[PDB]
Amino acid sequence: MIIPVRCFTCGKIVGNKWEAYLGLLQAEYTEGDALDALGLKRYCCRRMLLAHVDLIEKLLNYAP
Amino acid sequence: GGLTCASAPQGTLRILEGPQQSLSGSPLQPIPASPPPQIPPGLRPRFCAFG
Ligand SMILES: [Zn+2]
Repeated sequence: MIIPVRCFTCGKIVGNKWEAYLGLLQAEYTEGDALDALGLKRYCCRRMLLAHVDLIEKLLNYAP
Repeated sequence: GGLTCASAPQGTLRILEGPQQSLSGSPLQPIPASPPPQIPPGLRPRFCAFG
């Protein structure tokens, strides 16, 4: 639904790299370069953003 | 002055309309076969040890 606040495997906090991730992808950067530029070294953190599906943007579209 | 049976027909013709076959080219697929999954060029390590 919404970005997890901390990575499940190592509790690294990834809940503040969602908008930065989206901004570096709009600038032309690959998902690899983008996840690198955010400080996500070990692949347990990289999967936390790489495979996130933001469904809070589709629920926030039905009437109040 | 009536109609009488005449001589038996000597043959029969059966007509049908038919078109012909073209050359065998056998063009199986636009982009054919199962194209293989493959390596992204260079790639580079995306991880390092500590120290
Ligand atoms: Zn992690």
